[PDB]
Amino acid sequence: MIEDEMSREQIIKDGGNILVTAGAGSGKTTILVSKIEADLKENKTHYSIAAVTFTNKAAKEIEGRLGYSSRGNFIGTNDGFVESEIIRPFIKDAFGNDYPDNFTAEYFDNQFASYDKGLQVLKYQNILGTYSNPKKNFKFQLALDILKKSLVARQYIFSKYFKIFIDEYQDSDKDMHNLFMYLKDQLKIKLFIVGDPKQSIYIWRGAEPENFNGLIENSTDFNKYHLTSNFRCCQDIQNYSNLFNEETRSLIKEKNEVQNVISIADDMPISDILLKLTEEKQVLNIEAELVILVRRRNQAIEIMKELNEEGFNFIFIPQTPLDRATPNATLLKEVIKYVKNDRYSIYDLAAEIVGNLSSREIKEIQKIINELLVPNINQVLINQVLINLFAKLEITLDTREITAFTEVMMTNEFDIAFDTNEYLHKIFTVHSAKGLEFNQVIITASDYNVHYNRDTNEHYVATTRAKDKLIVIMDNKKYSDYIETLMKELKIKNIIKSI
Amino acid sequence: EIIRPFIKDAFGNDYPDNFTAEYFDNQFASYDKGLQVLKYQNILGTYSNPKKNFKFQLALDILKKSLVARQYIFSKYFKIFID
Amino acid sequence: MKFSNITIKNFRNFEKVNINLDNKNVIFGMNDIGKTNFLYALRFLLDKEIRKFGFNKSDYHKHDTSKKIEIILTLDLSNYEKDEDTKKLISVVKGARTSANADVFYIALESKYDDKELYGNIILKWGSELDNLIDIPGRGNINALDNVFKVIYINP
Amino acid sequence: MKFSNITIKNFRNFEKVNINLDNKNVIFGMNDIGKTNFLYALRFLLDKEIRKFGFNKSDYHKHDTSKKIEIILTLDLSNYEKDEDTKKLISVVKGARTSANADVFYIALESKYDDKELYGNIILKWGSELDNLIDIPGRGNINALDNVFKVIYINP
Repeated sequence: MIEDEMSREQIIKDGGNILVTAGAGSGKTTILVSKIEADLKENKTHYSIAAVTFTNKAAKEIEGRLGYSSRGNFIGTNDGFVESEIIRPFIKDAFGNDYPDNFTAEYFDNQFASYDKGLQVLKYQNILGTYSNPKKNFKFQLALDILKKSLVARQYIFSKYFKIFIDEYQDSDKDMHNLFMYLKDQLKIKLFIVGDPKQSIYIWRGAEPENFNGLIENSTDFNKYHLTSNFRCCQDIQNYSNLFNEETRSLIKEKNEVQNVISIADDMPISDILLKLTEEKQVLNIEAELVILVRRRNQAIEIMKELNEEGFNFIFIPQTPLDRATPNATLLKEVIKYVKNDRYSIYDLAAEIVGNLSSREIKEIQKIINELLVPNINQVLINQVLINLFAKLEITLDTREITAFTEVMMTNEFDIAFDTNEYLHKIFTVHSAKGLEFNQVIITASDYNVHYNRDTNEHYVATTRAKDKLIVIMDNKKYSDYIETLMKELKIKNIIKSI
Repeated sequence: EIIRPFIKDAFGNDYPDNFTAEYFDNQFASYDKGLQVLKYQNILGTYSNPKKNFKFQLALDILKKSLVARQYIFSKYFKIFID
Repeated sequence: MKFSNITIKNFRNFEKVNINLDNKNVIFGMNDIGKTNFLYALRFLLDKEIRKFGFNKSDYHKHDTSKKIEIILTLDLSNYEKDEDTKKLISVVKGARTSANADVFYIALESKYDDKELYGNIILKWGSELDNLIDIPGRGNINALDNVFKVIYINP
Repeated sequence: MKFSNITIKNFRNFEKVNINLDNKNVIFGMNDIGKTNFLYALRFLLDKEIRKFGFNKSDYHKHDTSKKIEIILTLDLSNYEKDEDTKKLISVVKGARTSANADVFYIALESKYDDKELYGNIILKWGSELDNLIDIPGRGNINALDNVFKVIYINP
């Protein structure tokens, strides 16, 4: 039940304009496709919807969770939405016939900074580019001018689209905001705005955080909700998401028995704790993702050779220098995965660069990074990454980050292999388990943590990864005694069931 | 028949398939700046001097540079009638 | 909202016939071939299952084979702000219109014989102007007019 | 000049079958449904009169309907300067090739169910690369592959 289910029940059954202030990650795509599926299920008319993001990887993820439809829905980025729905069909009507239809969007060499010379370029040499200042949008201004100037654009964009789904409004240009409340106010289109407020914004350099901070305090005509994506899936596991160390201890409900926790004998080894739970108890599954989040890397590698003598061959990726908090991890990880694997496609690298929709020009950067395929380990990485970041924009996000990227391929391999294919039985530490979710989390008692009254946030964020099953053992008698003391401190008699 | 189907093959992928033939504003008068215009701002026009043809020079360069343009223009057309 | 007229410029027995239309049209008369050819012209314009077979030699007048078959249908498109099927057409037509002719829409069908493969190809165009009609876009076996219209043929 | 292989990735009883081909192919065996479905897959790829009807629910494996039907045929295109049908393909394919892959050509068919109109649309693509295949252009009821090929089906 609790906040996840009641927020889901409220948000799904709404019909008005919705504003969702969520947290960091935790499946915004899940609530987005659930609301999209509910809205498409309840509607039997001819109208369609438009889902809007920045990266088209999220677009193919959204249509993968959605499936197939021929109703006419638009899934993609806002650049493609403005290009194919407002600019291209009505540029010949809004600004006379002498303005041209068939045109190419290219924002890699253009740095002009006026509207007049911009539509002079669009009339004479028919190239649509970008503004010089990062906090502008020539395309959205042109779309707003087309919508205010052309009747048939208003008729089409009112007669086709029913709801518009905006994501990542925390980093959004003010021209996008102007076009979106113009679509909301006059043309009477419903809006589903999701996002998070402030908390270390990145992506699409030039963010204007006061946009999303403009419709939290002063806005009135918006049904507002907090985070609806759960911290943990299922129901019984969420109890320890409310544990923390203080205050939220009061917010947790009482239960006489929790079915999602299994406690076992501590005398025997885990390598057949797994064999007892999978075979004799039929609790765990080898074919499901089976991950122990632990720390103290020397005993982790000890567990590794113990498990290779067991036979299932657990794999370890440690904390890379790339794994530190940086605004540019997500693209250079794709660059290194395309370079050092051998067969990764260039469109998989193309799927993350800012606004994408880049045709005919992927070879300009694949030539540069194909020049990066020479090993040449001494000094060529600096200038080829320099001309790459001149090519791909988001400049001067480097110096420390170029060294963090350098230390990955130093010695030609950081860990001899990397996350190349899909394999099971992975192990992550607390420095790198954030972001990627695990089906079964089998922490193995969080060795010597609870009775010390410290190391508690580490096993808490270890338990944040679990979906359906998590196991906590009393590995020590004083560990069980401190568990009993802590559950006296909760004023709750049972939070853990031992079989 | 020569420029549009094979521009992306004869002069690399960075050259555009899409272009518009406009010869009322263009008066640039070199080959180098001409294909700079055709690559960057993707307009094919005319020369400044009247006794020149940028389009036919580009067609000759595309035909001499691309194999498949020669295969297509040999395997389709049999006779050419000039008036 | 409301149909305006149909011009049949070549068919099995039509030379050049301009019939004003409306909603709820009732045809009658003496010859049954002309009435069933009127209904077959409407089916060739609007039904996908009949249009996919194309035309034969016998679908031209006098089997003359050298004349282009043209069938044009006009709509009113004017009664907006209260009507639902207006939006049903506008949402699929997209940018095939002009703001000067906000009303009046045209859907047209053209055909010319091949005389070598013995096949008459059917090409569909639409637009808000009498000339400069553009082709109806479509991916595979279907186009946008199949998404617009649904034709039910009732015969005992 | 010479066929290379056909990969059927979904059909009535084909899961993922990669059959090497040539000119003068002879198929035989015990079950007749698989052989007649091989011939029907070739007819769906190359014959216009069978492709125009589209796919039904029964043309997918296990009637599962959620899987894309893919049929790809590969050619050699290498034996030039002496062959006539090579020119017959290059004259119509036009600018769908690359000079790096002067040899080897791909013709592919894709299909995906609609689940609302109960109709499986058939979309044809071709190109000299395994990815970035472009759609075959066509005006009305025909496309360029109908101008290339002529299929004769002989059944007593």
